[PDB]
Amino acid sequence: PHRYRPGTVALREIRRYQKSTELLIRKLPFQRLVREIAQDFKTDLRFQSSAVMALQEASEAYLVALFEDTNLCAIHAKRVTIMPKDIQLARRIRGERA
Amino acid sequence: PHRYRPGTVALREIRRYQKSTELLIRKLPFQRLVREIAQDFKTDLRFQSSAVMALQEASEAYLVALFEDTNLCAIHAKRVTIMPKDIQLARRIRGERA
Amino acid sequence: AKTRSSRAGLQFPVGRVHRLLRKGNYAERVGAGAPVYLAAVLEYLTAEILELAGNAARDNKKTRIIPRHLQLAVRNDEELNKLLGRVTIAQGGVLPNIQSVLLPKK
Amino acid sequence: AKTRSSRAGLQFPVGRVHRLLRKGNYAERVGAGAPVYLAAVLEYLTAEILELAGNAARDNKKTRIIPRHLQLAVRNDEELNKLLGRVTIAQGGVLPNIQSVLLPKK
Amino acid sequence: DNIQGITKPAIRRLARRGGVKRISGLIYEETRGVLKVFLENVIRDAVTYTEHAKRKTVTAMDVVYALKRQGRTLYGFGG
Amino acid sequence: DNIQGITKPAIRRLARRGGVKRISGLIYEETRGVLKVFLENVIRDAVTYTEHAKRKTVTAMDVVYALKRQGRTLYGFGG
Amino acid sequence: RKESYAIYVYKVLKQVHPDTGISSKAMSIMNSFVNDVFERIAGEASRLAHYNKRSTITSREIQTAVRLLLPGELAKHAVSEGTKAVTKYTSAK
Amino acid sequence: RKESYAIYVYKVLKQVHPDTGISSKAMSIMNSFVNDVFERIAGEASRLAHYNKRSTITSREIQTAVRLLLPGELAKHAVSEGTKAVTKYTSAK
DNA sequence: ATCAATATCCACCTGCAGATACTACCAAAAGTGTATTTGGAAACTGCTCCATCAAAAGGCATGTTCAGCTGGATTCCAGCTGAACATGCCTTTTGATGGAGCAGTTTCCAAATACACTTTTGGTAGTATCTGCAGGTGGATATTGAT
DNA sequence: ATCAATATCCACCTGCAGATACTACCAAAAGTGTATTTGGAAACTGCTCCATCAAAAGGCATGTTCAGCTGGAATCCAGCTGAACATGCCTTTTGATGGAGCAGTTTCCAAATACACTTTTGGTAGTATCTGCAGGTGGATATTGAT
Repeated sequence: PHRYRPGTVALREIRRYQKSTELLIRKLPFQRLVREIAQDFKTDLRFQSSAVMALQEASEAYLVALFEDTNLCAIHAKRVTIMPKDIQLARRIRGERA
Repeated sequence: PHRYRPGTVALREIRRYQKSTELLIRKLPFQRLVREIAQDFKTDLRFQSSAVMALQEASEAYLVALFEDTNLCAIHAKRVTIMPKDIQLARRIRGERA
Repeated sequence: AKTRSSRAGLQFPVGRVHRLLRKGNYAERVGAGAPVYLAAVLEYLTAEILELAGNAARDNKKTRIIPRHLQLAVRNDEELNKLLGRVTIAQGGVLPNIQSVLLPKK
Repeated sequence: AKTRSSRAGLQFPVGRVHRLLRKGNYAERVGAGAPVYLAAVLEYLTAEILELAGNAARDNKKTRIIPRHLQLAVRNDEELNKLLGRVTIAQGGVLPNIQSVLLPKK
Repeated sequence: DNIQGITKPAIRRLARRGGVKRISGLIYEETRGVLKVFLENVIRDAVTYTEHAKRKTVTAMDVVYALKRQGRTLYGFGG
Repeated sequence: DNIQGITKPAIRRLARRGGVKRISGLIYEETRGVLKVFLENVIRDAVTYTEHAKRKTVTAMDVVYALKRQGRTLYGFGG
Repeated sequence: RKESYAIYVYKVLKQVHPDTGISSKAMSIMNSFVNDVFERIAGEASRLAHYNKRSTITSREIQTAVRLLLPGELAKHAVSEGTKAVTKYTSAK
Repeated sequence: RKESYAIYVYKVLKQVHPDTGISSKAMSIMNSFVNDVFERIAGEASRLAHYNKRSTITSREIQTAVRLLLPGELAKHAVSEGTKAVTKYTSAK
């Protein structure tokens, strides 16, 4: 039975996704999330499809860049595993929540 | 021969400086720095007294806040001592470096 | 002739705010209610900060509001602190705050 | 009747740029030199990014510049990266980059 | 409860693009929390622009204007 | 040198106000370098405003305008 | 002539704390504050009108601008004060 | 009818890369870029004129705005193209 | 727990820098009356495109098993960084004089604006035919991991 | 190093969504030409305030000694988190339908601009007095730290 060691596939995945540009979150699920949040602010709203896509392109770009800063906080702590305190430290320094 | 333990006076300093608002860098040495830096963009320049002081309030307010972020990075790493890598990480995440 | 500030029941100069909107090139035209609304919003925000800065001066056994007090009022208030999140108040100092991990073990 | 772009030796539309300036209410008056200068700068910059993007397209064995090529050209250029530091290019992805410490063996 | 539509694999994938090799189990809930706050802020502003224009339909431009407001300028959708 | 005029005790006092307890010996040089990049960025813009107005004196407003476009608004020096 | 909000700020100070003074440097800080908020609010109303292809900045653009710029409660109240001043103004010879 | 810089971006593309095309999504990004830089430059120019009590925006304000907005090398070159186009335009007609 | 050395605090005091109360001058500003223009709300509606139903499918999510190796806990110790001094270099104050040049004011003309016309053009609606490359396929090559 | 399971590279190829080619129409853009109005460069310069000394003061920085305690290196191991596998659901795709609502064209008056005339005001300047509080001295007592 063949088995790659832990971390090998993860690295394979990194090269894979850093090489492509397609969205990583499923389309329809993201769409329902946007409609749910908007709805809690104002009922009877409609969305141009491109408005939903503009939101998904901004959201994914924001999360990817966030994970980069988070990776740097983990590494700063002698770790290779990101944790909630890494995300929290990256957002505090970013000024997203003093 | 009395002697305060390491950390006791520093803690005392923290409390003393967080209470006050006075500039902590000497004025004339600062003024010399500013004029020297400006000399590289345009020769024979004069400075209003208020310009320099504006430059000093902004710089100190900037260094102080950066020291807060640096401190959080040292602490994240399970240390109580700030190092150059703590400042670099804080600047990197702030968008001032990379 | 009763001033527009007086009519709208305000301390802030409605005439000045109008003149300022026009000369700032924000739009070709400026409705009549715009400088009134705006003047009132500027006034309210001024009251909100002076009230808090006033309390901070009281809490420090002082009667004269100085920069320190505006800083304390602003940074100790969730909303104003956000509004002024990227503003440096000269001679304001910072809030007393020591990361707990640095305090004596005891 | 030569176009003002022609007079200026420019590809970008000087008449359009002068028009957009007036419509934007940036000031009460727009000098005739303003749009010429501005159209030139805009042209220079789109030339700078198209130069680099076309290179990224060739390096990837492509004939057509797509968003990923614009992102590669921008993030790989110190200055364009700074000018567009707070900008997100749709479908651009990111630059291949893995922190050393994450690589296997020694 | 659509936030749970933002799946574990979708979050791992985003982390990989961000160059992350190992993920703690608590990261998925933390990330959903962060995404949600991000969307609430952008949609809130986008919808404010919608209502101001007296429309019932949120446009790409509303989102683009909301994003620029937050310092998150987006190129590609008419903005 | 002038950047060397910004002393260790001053850098320490600054770090203290930032709530810092222990300081590495290399911090002082690191800090001086950061202070310098900061002032060059701000002064560069201040001076650019000075030259535009055809003056030979940097005014408080020049600095205030420079700080504002760098996203570091400063209250207290006019405007 | 150098215009300043100093006097109208001083007036508002007495309604809130009749026996409290304010330093010159503090007054300067407040003046900076009113200028900043004016510019941020005016600027947003500006963009608002432009986006909707409008030539006029009415109180409606000022209101949305305030909603866009101020945090929750500050906005709720600023809107209240705003609507109130325009309401009182409309009802007066 | 909605305007776009497409035909111009396209002309410049053929000057720098004669055998290279551009997808519409990429052209859409280029159009957003030109609009964005146009606004940022016009904005700095605008404030620059106001800070100086000037009511006119001339090539001069545009020049300073470019120096304020662009990083070292892009500025130096941009300023040249601009000055060069103004000079040339001035010696014509 | 005791107890000496220091720091910190609170009550009161006074000199003075900075806040303040009065008088006077005045240009820019704010209100007011009036004739003229116009932005954009109304009302009507052409028509884009958003919401929604439908059926087929296989890409991809979910849940489990398993064990590799990472994180967390712990212990040890070299030496860095803090505290406390003795020294003395230079910042800070502040008086005061020159004089740079910011800021006020008169001029006056190149350049902008407003208006009237003609000519040019970029965006669009209708059709129609190329083409760069995404994605499938087969197989040669390269990477990884057990031995 | 050898060796076998798997991923990875790429040449080959075709389907087609997307890019491209063109004739047509055309309202808005863009340029030409005047007559008219003016913003702001240009020169002269008064007076604000910036650069400069001079100079005892002594505050505060710098060099040195000692050792407390923190950072970083090294050990161990429970169990988290990655890799692989089976099962099957729900997202993706293709697509046609009704119609909400975004957007185009026209009608028109409530509210804005442009002036002109009168009046009210906030800012600049003096000139003179008033006061909150910073900074100094006490004495109390809380804190720190050796025993």
